[PDB]
Amino acid sequence: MFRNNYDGDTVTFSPTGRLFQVEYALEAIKQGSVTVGLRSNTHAVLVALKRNADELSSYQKKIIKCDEHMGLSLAGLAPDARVLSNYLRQQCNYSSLVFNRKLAVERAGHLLCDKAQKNTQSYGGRPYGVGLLIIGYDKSGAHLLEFQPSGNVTELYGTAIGARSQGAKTYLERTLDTFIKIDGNPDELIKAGVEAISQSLRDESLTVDNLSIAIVGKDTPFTIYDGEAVAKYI
Amino acid sequence: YDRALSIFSPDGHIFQVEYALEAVKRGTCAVGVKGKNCVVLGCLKLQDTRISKVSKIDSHVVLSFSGLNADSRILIEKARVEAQSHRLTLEDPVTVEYLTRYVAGVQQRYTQSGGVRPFGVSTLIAGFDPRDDEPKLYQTEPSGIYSSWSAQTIGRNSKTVREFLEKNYDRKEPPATVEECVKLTVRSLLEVIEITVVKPDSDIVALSSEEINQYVTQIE
Amino acid sequence: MQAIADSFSLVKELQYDNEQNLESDFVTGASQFQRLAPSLTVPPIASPQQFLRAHTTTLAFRFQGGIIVAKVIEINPFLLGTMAGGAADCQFWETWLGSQCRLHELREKERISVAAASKILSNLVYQYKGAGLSMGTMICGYTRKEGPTIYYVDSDGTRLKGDIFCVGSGQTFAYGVLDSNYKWDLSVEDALYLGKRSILAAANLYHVTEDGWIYHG
Amino acid sequence: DRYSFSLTTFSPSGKLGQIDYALTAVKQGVTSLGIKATNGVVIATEKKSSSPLAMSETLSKVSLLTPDIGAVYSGMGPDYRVLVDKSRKVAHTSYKRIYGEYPPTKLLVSEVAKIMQEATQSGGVRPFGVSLLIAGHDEFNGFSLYQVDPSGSYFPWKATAIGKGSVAAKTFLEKRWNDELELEDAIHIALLTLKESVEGEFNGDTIELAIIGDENPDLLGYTGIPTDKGPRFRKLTSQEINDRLEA
Amino acid sequence: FNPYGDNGGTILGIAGEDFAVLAGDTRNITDYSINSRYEPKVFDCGDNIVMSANGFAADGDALVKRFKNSVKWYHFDHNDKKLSINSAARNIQHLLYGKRFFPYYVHTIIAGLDEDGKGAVYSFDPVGSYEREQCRAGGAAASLIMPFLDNQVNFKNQYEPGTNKKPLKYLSVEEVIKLVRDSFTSATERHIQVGDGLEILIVTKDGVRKEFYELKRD
Amino acid sequence: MNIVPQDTFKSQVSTDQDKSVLSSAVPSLPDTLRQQEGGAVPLSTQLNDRHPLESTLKNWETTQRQRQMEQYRQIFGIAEPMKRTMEMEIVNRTDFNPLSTNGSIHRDILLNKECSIDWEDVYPGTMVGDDVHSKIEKQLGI
Amino acid sequence: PIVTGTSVISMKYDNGVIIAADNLGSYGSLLRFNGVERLIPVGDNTVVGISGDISDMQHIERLLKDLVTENAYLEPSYIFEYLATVMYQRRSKMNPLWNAIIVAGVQSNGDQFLRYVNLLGVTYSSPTLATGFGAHMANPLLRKVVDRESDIPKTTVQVAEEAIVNAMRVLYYRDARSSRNFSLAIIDKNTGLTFKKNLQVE
Amino acid sequence: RATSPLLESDSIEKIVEIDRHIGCAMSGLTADARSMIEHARTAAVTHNLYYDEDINVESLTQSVCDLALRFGEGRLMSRPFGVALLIAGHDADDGYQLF
Amino acid sequence: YDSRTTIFSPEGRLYQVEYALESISHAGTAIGIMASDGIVLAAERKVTSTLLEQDTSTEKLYKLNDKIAVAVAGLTADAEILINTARIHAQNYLKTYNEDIPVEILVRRLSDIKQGYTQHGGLRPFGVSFIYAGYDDRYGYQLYTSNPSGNYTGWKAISVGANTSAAQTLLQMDYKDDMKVDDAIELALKTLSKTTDSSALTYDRLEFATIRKVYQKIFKPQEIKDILVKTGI
Amino acid sequence: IILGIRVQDSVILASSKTRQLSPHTLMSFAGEAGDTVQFAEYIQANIQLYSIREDYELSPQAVSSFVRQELAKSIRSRRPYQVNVLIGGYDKKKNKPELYQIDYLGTKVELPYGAHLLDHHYRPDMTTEEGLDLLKLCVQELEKRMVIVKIVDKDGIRQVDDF
Repeated sequence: MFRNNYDGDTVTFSPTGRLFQVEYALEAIKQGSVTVGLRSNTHAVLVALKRNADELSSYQKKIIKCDEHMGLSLAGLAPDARVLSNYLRQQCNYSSLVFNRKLAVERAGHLLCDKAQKNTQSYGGRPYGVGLLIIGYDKSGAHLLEFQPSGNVTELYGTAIGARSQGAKTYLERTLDTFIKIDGNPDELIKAGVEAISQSLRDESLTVDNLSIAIVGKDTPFTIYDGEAVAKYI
Repeated sequence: YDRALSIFSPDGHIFQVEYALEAVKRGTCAVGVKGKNCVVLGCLKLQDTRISKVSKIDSHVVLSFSGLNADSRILIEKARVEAQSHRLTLEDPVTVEYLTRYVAGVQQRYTQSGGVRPFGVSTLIAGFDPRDDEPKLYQTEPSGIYSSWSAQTIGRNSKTVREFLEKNYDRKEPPATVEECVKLTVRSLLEVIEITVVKPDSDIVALSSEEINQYVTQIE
Repeated sequence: MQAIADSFSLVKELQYDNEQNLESDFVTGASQFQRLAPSLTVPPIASPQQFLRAHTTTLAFRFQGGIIVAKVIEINPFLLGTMAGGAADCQFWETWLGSQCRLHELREKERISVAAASKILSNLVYQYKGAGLSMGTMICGYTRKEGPTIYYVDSDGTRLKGDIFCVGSGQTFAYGVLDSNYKWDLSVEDALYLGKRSILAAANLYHVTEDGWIYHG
Repeated sequence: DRYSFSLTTFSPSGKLGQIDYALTAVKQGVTSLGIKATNGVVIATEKKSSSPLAMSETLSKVSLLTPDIGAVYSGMGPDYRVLVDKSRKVAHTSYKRIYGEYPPTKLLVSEVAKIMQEATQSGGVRPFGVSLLIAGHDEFNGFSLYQVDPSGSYFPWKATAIGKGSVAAKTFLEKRWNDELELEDAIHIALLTLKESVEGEFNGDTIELAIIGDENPDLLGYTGIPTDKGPRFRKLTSQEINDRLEA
Repeated sequence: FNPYGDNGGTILGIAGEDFAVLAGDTRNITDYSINSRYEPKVFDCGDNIVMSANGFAADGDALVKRFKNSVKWYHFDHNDKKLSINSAARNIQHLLYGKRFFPYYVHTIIAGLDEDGKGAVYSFDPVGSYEREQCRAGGAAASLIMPFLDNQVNFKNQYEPGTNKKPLKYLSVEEVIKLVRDSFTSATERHIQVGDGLEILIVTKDGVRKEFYELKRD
Repeated sequence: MNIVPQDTFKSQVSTDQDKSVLSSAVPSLPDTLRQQEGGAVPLSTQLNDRHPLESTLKNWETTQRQRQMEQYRQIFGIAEPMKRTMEMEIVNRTDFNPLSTNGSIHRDILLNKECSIDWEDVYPGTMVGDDVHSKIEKQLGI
Repeated sequence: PIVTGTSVISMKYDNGVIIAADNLGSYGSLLRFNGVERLIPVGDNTVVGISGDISDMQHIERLLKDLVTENAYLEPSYIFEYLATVMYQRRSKMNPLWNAIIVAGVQSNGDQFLRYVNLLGVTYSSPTLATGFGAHMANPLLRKVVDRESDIPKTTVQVAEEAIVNAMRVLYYRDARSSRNFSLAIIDKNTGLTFKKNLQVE
Repeated sequence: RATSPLLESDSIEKIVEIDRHIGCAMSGLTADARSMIEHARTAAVTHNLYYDEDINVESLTQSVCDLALRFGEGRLMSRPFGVALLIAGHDADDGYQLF
Repeated sequence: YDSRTTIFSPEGRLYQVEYALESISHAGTAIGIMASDGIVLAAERKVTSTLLEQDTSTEKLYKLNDKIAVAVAGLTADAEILINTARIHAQNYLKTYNEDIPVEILVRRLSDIKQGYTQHGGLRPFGVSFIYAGYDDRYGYQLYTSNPSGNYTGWKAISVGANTSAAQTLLQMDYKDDMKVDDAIELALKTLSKTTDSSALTYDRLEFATIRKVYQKIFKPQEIKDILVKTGI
Repeated sequence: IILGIRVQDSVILASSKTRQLSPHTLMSFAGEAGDTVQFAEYIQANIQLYSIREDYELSPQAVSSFVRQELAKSIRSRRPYQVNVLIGGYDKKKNKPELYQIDYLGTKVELPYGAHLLDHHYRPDMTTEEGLDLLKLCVQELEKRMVIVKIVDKDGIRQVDDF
């Protein structure tokens, strides 16, 4: 009821301090499909259940690549995912051109945090309504960042985002003790990720078309496995 | 959902453009008829007659209108400026399709911001391409839609005059003589006179207020 | 506000604040390869022209069958351009012209008039008139309405039409030998013969038709 | 955000609401009045103060626009102050800097009216909540007195009054005005009108009065250019005003 | 202030059948002073493209860095599609002519394979005229490099002995490499700027190979 | 932190650099009729041998303003220049008036030019494109 | 260029790099300002030596302190790449920094780093680098100690240091703008950065 | 679709060429379709000019959708387009494909 | 729907412009009459009082040029903004072509100016309608009016302001196009005398002008009084 | 070369080009290539725009004033290009010919004849036949010292093959 009055913009607080308009953008992630990410100390893995609009249609590209060291996973609004991915990749590039240094994953995440915060406070725009998982490998080792479109970034061993991510995240919470030690045997980390994303499934099963995987590590630049390359892990 | 151009209706309508079409529906009626060799356009006591609603945009292309007169006059001025700008930048006179496309673009441009009113005018553009003799007739709408027509009517009585033309025109036996086009035009108007005849090679005549066609059609 | 604030919030020295610089160096995407009318760098000085300064025979005539022209840039399957002056400037601006023509034909759904194309060319060359762009493209084509059409275009922005154009080192010999024979009512192979004779007097053939230009070797 | 909607708009009656409300703000303001004589103009007003601790010598309600032109107002003092600043600036920029001479009163009034009108079109600002009485002399138009309203309309007046007392003052002026007044007669009539219009203490420190008259070379501040003209605007001192009140 | 200089050194593109060779000396010069004896003058740009912007060294570095970045963007946009040598040439043309009134004071050559796998060499004017070419020398000793090779890979102005033209031959990649070697040896023998070493990039359908050969240090 | 305007010459030139005045027929060349400059004859290449002062006098006030904002950033921090600029943009963006040439009365107060004259005040200095509609389209970006 | 710095000389050695500069700014022929330190250590692993306009020197030194202050939120190679980019963009702005700069240091992998850059953005590596008059007089002497990159592992720190001091002596003998006082820095992969101020030719 | 029999069906133009191997059929608010088609044509010709290579149909439709983004952050437009485009073409990369 | 001038109502009508039109129904009547040998302009000074300087209140009739004058009804501030814009336009035209501006070109420019303020949302319509009297050697004597909507029309005789319907009916009955200027003056005075809400058409309540012969005269109140008593009012 | 003669009935113009500004107004010009023709065609487009907007021919005096103003405005921004213009028109309102010359600085003067001898020949009362004879004489003396021909008339503009 009274929420209807105080929810018209990102610029009105309610009498309870809620800032509903940001909450609605955080709910916009729950409309996204599930994706899982996890890392060991030497390798980082992303797993995503793609979707297609109709049986006549191809599956949408849910994972991307900033550079040969870091990559990204999307859930939520496609236009905002496009914006943020272009932004993260234009920062990765400018960093390389001007300094010839791989942009630190943590720095890239902080840059996303900053970009996302602006839309939460000016009247005219809107919050990005999209969650991102960032993985990379640099001097500091393997990284996994979860980005929320409120402008919050956390470095995690594993997480899930999307409609039923709670299942996969509960599974990971039971098993983090196991996957973080998986060093130099990335195949077992990928299979652990596919297991984690085998929870939170509903009326569906993982298939070479609907499932996508990527990996990066000390010995392994960011590579995406999709289609027949995923059959090794299903 | 009515009070901005930016707002889609839940059923996908932009009501603020339909209200500009309703604004067109109130403007004084304009009629246009293509022949095979010509296009015909037609539509207080103390008025000073010496100081027509049919406006030449270039020697080969003509624009009539219906709706708000001042909006029409602004859009006519812009069309004239574009015609001369094309004739300067490129040696060829404007295509009639190029002119109507420009006019519809201008009308669309005044639809692309909630801070500006769209032109509440529909235009009837008639003429011939340079070095060509296919008669072309077009309508533009407040949305910046445009369409090619064999005959059309806009404004206050466009419904009945169009329903008349839909039966007295024949798509495969069109009027094949200037007098036949003028006859059909006057007949359509007499359902509710001024007539302009445009001919190839930049020949245009306001038809002298010849009542002969009126008397003949009243005899018929 | 925040945008204003961030204007007051290392990139100044290498000038990667400048948007057009970011584009030129392909920081802000490939946008430099996404613009018509390519942007040209000018030296940031009070006298750019001073800093810049401090850095064949061909023939055409109109006839019954079309035009024969005798380095002829294929602007389009219906337009030919005699590269003349600076080869870099010719290659670049004729490729740009061909793209403008393609856009015109797409939008208007007609083959561009040779008059229109030559006017576009002369206008652009004029706009850069006085800064490089040594240029002498003779523009040749056929259009259903226009028929056979010839326009010369110059670095100085001259534009001129005529039934015969003779250009290059033997231009006066070619012109003299042609005028001794030229006619409107030439037969096709007769016009080819007269053309070859007039080039030989000045020592490629291209035949220009409603269905496009043809190369006769 | 590229546009701001017009804050002043016509009502279905055809009346521009913000203009009516600015004229109401004028009606709410303290009385001021002016009177053309044959040989001058008077402008006068009450120095209403929020406290007796305020320095009345800083309540400059009457202000010089040119040596020959002065203004007074009723309503929002800050708006009057900004309008005075702008009118002085425009008197210099538009006219003195072009023609080498001060504008005639008619044209400075027209410039003030133009400035006030444009606040009625803008979608960023309200209109000014003041009306100004502008009195001045011109070499050709002679002495003149104009009333400028929040709309930016102006009319020439023989005498007028604005603010709370406006109607009763205008009736007293209409009965007492005549085409033969001398400047001392106009000053006396002005003082009697304000005595009838003022509320509470009526003294030379609760009033101020300025005149447009003959040149005052003792106010010119230099000597020896005999064609050069002393200011015709002159504010009366509260001493002189009290010496008038003892009449 | 003069915004240009001459850094000397030389480059040489040779197009084979299934290969292309791009060679350059590694000496860097200013005036009569040797700045360094080993700057890599020729660069692998990826996509089996090799490049060198000979001339003013700084503008060459700028142009090759802009090109490599443009290739990165080409890959991003077109999902790692191999940039074709003709598309690379058109890119470098637009990079060059964008400087039309403040040009990169460099002559640049790219070598690669076309979509047929045929050896390709392109050379570009500092204002971006370009041609497909079978061989091209560049830099100060280009006039020394080229005529010998035009006499040894081509047989121009040669005739069959007493039969007053001898036919041209296809050459193996190592044989043209050996001819580049000998040519640069002769040029360092006679031209003071031709560097202390010769670095050769060999483009093949298997990828690019780098070879380096020492030359006289004086 | 500049006294004399430094950055005062265009680094890049294109036929399309001038927007809002482009040919509709060929969106790569100027519209010389709408320019009303006396033809194409004011070709952009003729922007040469400019008066040495002009490139500094046009943008003197802009440079003074930028120095002032810089000084406020150095001494008062990012808040003060932000506030000043936001106020100024609010004034500029809300004052639309296609008929008046005169500067806004509040703009002068913000600039502290209430009691200042300059030659731009004294000397404030067409068949196509002068109309109110051209100003509307410029201001809204139609 | 009003106040100018004389010359920087440097060489790499088996475990590191040595760089030296004559600590003097000349006002034309007037040796106006002494004690103008022209070697700028930029963290533990690199020293940027700058020559030419001392005012432009102090502007590049503050650009470098700005670089370090931002990184605190470096390899020698990164500092060089930034410097070279600034230099070249200033050149293309037609507003050069009238300086020649050598970025000396050791990469975190232990590779010696030496690059020259000048107001033009011309860049090159070598076993030995010198700027200005040092490029003509000092470079011949250092190139006698390390002529080629195979000589690097043969060249001890003691010999490289004695060579640098000898080259500074020769510069003092034969460069009219040289001071007798100079500063020398040793950047060693094992012992780190040693920065010997106010050495004298003797 | 025809509002009336007097409308010339030969000028409705619901299918347009974008490039020699790429076409597009419109539906919806035709003015927005015109704007998208003009953008797509400009993109295609520019890609030809700069890369000597006809645009990949996927890259074309990517550019078209990048335009449709610009009702929000890349703002240009008061509202999203009221038009869907159905882009069909052929390229040497992926052959016949429909978007 | 009426809150701002840029919004069409569902009926397709611009209430804000109809309200700007209705604003003129409260301005004192102005009237203009074109004769065979000149044009008459007259207007009621509805804002009147004995303390107003009638002798210097030129307040409804303004000359924009030689051979052109305007009569104003509505907001005098907007009126004088438009009058000064039109004066500047006429002088720019004379400066460019060295010929006096045609009357219709000036009317068109002013009507386009008035129209534009109805089309941008940060502007209101001008609450003013002009009658234009002038002469040019193309159309000779010609007379126009224009509305807040920025449409205009040519008229032989026209009335604007409060009682325009009555005045226009009296014109339609009494006007004949072969009358002389001296006849049109009396027809104007009759019309205003029968139209005014005043008890009597006292000379101070009138402003009067004529364009004839080419010369234009704005009457001082003395000759206004004489023309009145000559007419018999 | 350009030449013009004002006659009792017509204006006669000659040149070794020209643009028709209106049915009763003709422009001829000489000067630098490109600059001169770009100017002449901008002028032509402006006069055509005016004629369309008003449905009325601009008089020859107003046309020559417009060309003067546009030439001065053209020079203000750039180096003066060498151009000279003859404008020959029949004033249908005054019912007489008028000829104007405009120099490269925008100096405009009404002339009985001009070019870019005849004082021994020219008479204001000449007919267009006498004018064409005087033109022939002038061209004969020009060829002794080392054309297209137009007439402007009540009936508009005329080509003359008797060059």
